[PDB]
Amino acid sequence: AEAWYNLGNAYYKQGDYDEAIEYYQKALELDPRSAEAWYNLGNAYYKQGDYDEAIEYYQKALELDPRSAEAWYNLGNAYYKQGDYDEAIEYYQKALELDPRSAEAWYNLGNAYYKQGDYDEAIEYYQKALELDPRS
Ligand SMILES: [Gd]
Ligand SMILES: [Gd]
Ligand SMILES: [Gd]
Repeated sequence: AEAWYNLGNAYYKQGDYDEAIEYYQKALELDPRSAEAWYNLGNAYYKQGDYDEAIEYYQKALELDPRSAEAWYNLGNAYYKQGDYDEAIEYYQKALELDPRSAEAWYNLGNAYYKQGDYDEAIEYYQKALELDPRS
């Protein structure tokens, strides 16, 4: 499994997402235990724009390891990209409960409320983002 996985990683690193998907899937057929491997498969589908696949593989990563702030955040991003703002808010909130440090993540939670037309919360979360990073 480990060898196929590293081949997928090398393809991913040069931007070849369809090859990374082929080799990650071969790795996961031989050993499905690693949360991080499912997460990297989700990321490959996300980069290709196949967001429903990204969601399925992020959810599989989180089933195996629910303490990944990064996995919740990327799950939120995949829902955001489908126009599923209610789900994006839920998963962004779960990510920020595990790790409140990223200005960028608060900002995106603000963006999801803005897209729902809930401007109060958009302002609450934009203000949290700008306290952490006023540069944009
Ligand atoms: Gd390719
Ligand atoms: Gd596609
Ligand atoms: Gd799909």
